[PDB]
Amino acid sequence: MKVISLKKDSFNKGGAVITLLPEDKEDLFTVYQIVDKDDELIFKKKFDLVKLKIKVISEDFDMKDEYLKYKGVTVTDESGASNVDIPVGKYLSFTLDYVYPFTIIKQNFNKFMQKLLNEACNIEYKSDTAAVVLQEGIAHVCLVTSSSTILKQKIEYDVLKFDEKTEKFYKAIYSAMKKDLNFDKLKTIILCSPGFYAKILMDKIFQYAEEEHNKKILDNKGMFFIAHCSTGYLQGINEVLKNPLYASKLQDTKYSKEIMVMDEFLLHLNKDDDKAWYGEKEVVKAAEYGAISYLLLTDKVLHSDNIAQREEYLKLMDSVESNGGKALVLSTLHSLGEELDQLTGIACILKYPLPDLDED
Repeated sequence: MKVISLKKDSFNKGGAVITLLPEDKEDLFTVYQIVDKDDELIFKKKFDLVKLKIKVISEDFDMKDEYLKYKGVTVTDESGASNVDIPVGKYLSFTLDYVYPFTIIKQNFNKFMQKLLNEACNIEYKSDTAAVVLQEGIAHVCLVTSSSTILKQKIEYDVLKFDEKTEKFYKAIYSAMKKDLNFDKLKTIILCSPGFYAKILMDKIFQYAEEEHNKKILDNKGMFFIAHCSTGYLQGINEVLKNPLYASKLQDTKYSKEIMVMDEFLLHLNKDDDKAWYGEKEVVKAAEYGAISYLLLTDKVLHSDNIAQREEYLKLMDSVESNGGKALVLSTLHSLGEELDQLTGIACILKYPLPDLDED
């Protein structure tokens, strides 16, 4: 994502004018979480490219197809900056492309949407993925984009045997990781190699973490994924990424924390624990007692038509976290989010049982 400019208001806290350029399919999903019914879009269409402007009435979104089309009606522009000689009220659609920026004009831009919009501009963390590709005597610490990979540091210098040389290797590779990698932003870390190196590196990183009591790693073994590839050079990473035997596992690391929380949530729910609830009413109540350890929301529910509800939900996240809980957003592009959606899109795990939250 590229943001060209972004102007907010004085008198209207939700007001913004955003000019941006989506660059890949993930950007299409970001955009989708921002544009609301009744926002206006100014865009270029070739049907010579002219500037047109519509008020959004509905949309057509399909992740599979890299497809996002906004449908609305032309509005008047006495500016002459767009919709020149085109009549007010005309039906018009805008299918996003990766070539020309367009402009969103919104009244209800919120702090959550801005985060999303920003995270989508961060070019090396957009996909939350690092990798270390190893061979003997050479390891590359990397960040992975959806098109490239970024060499972030190079390290160089029977295989299962202890050596003074190889010990300084791994210890180096591991320090070049906590130095070059924001473990607080990453959800996947591929360790891959020919032979045993990736696995040895994995074991080492974990020795070292236990030693330093480094808890940002230890508390997150879920993000690590060891894989095989032919060589210790950058091409290896792409082998892993393109390899179908690693597809499900690649996803399971990225949603590792979500898999846990959902497991834990279903655990309580399937056990009449009173420590798990779903429904706006139940969760709103729960929050009132400061009892929520996990707040669960779908991304769908946070950019709904219901601005009151979506702001309630947004505060609810501030509330729960300020009270010592965690809040997470479940991708509705995947089964966990789909699942939560079936339970109204909002749910919670409580710190301690609370009965009759559904009773009035």
